Amino acid sequence: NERSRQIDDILEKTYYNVDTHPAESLDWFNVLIGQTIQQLREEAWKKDNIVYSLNAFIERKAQELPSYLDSIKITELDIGHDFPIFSNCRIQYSPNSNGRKLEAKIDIDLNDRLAVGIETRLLLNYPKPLTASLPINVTVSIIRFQACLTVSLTKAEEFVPTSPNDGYFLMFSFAPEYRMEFETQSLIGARSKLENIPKIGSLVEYQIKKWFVERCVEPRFQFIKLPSVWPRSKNTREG
Amino acid sequence: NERSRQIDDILEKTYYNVDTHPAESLDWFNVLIGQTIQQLREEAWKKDNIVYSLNAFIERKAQELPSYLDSIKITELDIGHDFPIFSNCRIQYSPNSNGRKLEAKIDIDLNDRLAVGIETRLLLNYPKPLTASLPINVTVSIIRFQACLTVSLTKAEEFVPTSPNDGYFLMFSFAPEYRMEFETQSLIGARSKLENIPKIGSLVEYQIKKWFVERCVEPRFQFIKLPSVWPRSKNTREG
Ligand SMILES: CCCCCCCCCCCCCCCCCC(=O)OC[C@H](COP(=O)(O)O)OC(=O)CCCCCCCCCCCCCCCCC
Ligand SMILES: CCCCCCCCCCCCCCCCCC(=O)OC[C@H](COP(=O)(O)O)OC(=O)CCCCCCCCCCCCCCCCC
Repeated sequence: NERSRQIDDILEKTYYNVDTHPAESLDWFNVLIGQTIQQLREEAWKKDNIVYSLNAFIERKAQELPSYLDSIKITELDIGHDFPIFSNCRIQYSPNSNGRKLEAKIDIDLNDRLAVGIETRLLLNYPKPLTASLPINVTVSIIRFQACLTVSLTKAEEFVPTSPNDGYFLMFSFAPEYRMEFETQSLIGARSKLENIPKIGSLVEYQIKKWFVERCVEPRFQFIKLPSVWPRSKNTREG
Repeated sequence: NERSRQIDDILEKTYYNVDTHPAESLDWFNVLIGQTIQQLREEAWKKDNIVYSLNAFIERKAQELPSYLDSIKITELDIGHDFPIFSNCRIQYSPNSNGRKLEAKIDIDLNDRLAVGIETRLLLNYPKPLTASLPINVTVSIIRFQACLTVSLTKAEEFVPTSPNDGYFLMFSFAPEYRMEFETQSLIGARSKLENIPKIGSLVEYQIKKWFVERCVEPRFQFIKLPSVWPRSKNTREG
């Protein structure tokens, strides 16, 4: 009926005008997340675990591989050396729930080199039909990711899973107008003028953007189940 | 050896001086958490689930029940109508890891009434030994909780569980100098001058503080295992 009045209670009791209130810097979060990301990156063996799974993804998606190509395979992978900057955090009425729900809008900007080495073979018809050409390693890269991210912690039941719950979730999503800049080149440098190098670059860019839009871009949300932060002794540690 | 230099990389790349940098307001977080807390409170049946578990706790702790008491039992329970305000968020070198780890120090202030109704019986020796007196309902309350909270997201392995892992955790803890103000009274109001009403109040205050210090207060941390926020289709929803 009129939950929203209940909804304001929140705003009034947390000193958030929600219009007048200025945006907030979020820098401490940049730092904590940066710390976990550097931890994540310092496990060297991890990249192999990642490359294995990315090749699993490609195997599952093999039928979507263009006809001129015999095979694609990730051989090397760069996870970068820079961190994602979150900024400009605004609370707004989620657009649009008729004031039922509150969400945070956040700016995100990542300037780094993330790269994949891709061993590539062509599907030729000479001398025999269905001949796999000699391999050629192509490095494909992302060099900037800028986006806007709405976040909230809800119970769901207002949102239905697309392709195959009780509890509380982190709901997040990106506005469809995101910037994701790619860059493409041969591994060798004498191979740089080969015909299919940009073809590969654009394939990969396409797929990555498609994966992304299918999972995180409005009107699609990620719904990630949260644990209780209630103090329990089985979670107690010291040092 | 000198990871810390690796540690600075973070600070330099996230524009955090860590000394000069000012504290940050955190209000959006107050709002999101307030939203989940109001959601948590709008399930009416939930309080019964809570009271059941609190009576389970008391059953487990029954041997610690003072001699003059026959039995204690929670009958009613108030979860409050106000929200916890987080503020003043500083990033600091965790004290002290020799610069290895970074944590956030946060102020927290809750002004609310949280209450429990406790049906209480005395253990008497007249007429017979081990006689349970008539019951009396005592309401015990917390009316302010002010504390300082260090938080970080680590991998552990530097911290060992006290009383009965691989992955990444939310680590949080409170400084030992916390404010937790209690208040105590009879349910009826003609029963207000009964001898054992403050005795009960102080028992409950003691136990609650003890539970708290045993779980969240330095040098003890809560270590809560986090899920991957990596976009996977089994987590994708829409509306
Ligand atoms: C004076 C009475 C005040 C009212 C206290 C309850 C109302 C507020 C607390 C919310 C409901 C508490 C029970 C919810 C948890 C499910 C039941 C359960 O687990 O009990 C078994 C649990 C034992 O499980 P075990 O630890 O695994 O052995 O026992 C308790 O949790 C007893 C809790 C005593 C009352 C808590 C006092 C609340 C202090 C408020 C400030 C604390 C900040 C802590 C930070 C939280 C976020 C970081
Ligand atoms: C051009 C090449 C750029 C390099 C791309 C990888 C380097 C950065 C990504 C980090 C490592 C990626 C794999 C880690 C996940 C484990 C493997 C896996 O799950 O694959 C199976 C997974 C399929 O699992 P399913 O969704 O359950 O079917 O497939 C993928 O995840 C493919 C990912 C394509 C490459 C991602 C492009 C990175 C964009 C960076 C900005 C995206 C922001 C997203 C927000 C994150 C935090 C909120």
